[PDB]
Amino acid sequence: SPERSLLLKYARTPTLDPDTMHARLRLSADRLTVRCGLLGSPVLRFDALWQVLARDCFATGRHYWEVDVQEAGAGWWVGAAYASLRRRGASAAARLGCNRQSWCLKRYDLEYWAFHDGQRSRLRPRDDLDRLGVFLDYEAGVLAFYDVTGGMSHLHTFRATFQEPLYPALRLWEGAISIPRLP
Repeated sequence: SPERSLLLKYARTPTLDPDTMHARLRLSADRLTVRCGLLGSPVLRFDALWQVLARDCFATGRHYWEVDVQEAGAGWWVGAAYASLRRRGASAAARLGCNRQSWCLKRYDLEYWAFHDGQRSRLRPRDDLDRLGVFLDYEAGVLAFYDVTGGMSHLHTFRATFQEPLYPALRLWEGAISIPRLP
């Protein structure tokens, strides 16, 4: 894929931050796979939503990472958020994509959605997404998502002026999400 090769010129492999992740979640030893444990159970740590943030954030320039939702079952949220995203409670200020501070794509059962700050946008991908590609252009204010499987097909592009650095960000309903290692 020349387009995938083009994206991969900015490849990132964002390790996840275990200090942030909800107590019900578990992180693999390489900090690249997050999964729901059987058993649930703190200041930085999400109180009530099954969310986790990456360790590293992005303040400038272009970046590309991928997110693999093939073991993630019927529900997931994949996106990016400022560090200012609230961690306590399940209010909109804490939920990924429900506020000024974060953007995400979400799958609920058969449905796919793009979320940002009261803006909502339904997606109609051809087949269930297995692999997502997230392309961030900080200067251009562009946060683009691709169906990696299925030919780098474009899913949705957010446009904003980013005020703070962005962290790759997830929310789990079930199963596992992994960050693939990129070139």
